[PDB]
Amino acid sequence: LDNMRKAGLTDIPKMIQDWLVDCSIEKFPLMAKIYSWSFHVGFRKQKMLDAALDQLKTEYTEDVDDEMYREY
Amino acid sequence: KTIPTFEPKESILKKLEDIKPEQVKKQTKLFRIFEPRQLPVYRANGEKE
Repeated sequence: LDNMRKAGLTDIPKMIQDWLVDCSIEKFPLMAKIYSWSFHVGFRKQKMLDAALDQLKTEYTEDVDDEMYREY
Repeated sequence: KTIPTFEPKESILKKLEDIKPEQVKKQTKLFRIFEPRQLPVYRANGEKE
């Protein structure tokens, strides 16, 4: 709820912090409404190069527990 | 990039249909563990003969 305040929006975490003092299922249809309105901002389309090269970048390590892999 | 090598402990398993019979052993030379060698000899004085 501080990552949502640096992004500029201030009327959404006031709704959540007014629900955290309740923690009740009667007002949870409001919290499911906030989560569902988030996906209506549009798709996150980006370039084909920056979507692969940020996905196909990973850090492997030879110090992994090999005792757990021979059971896996 | 560097993929870490992972060799699991295994061995090959054959069915009973293809197990090769024991290839028979016949020897080519004799079993030798001793060999004659040329050595100098010294008499009772110590002088070389």
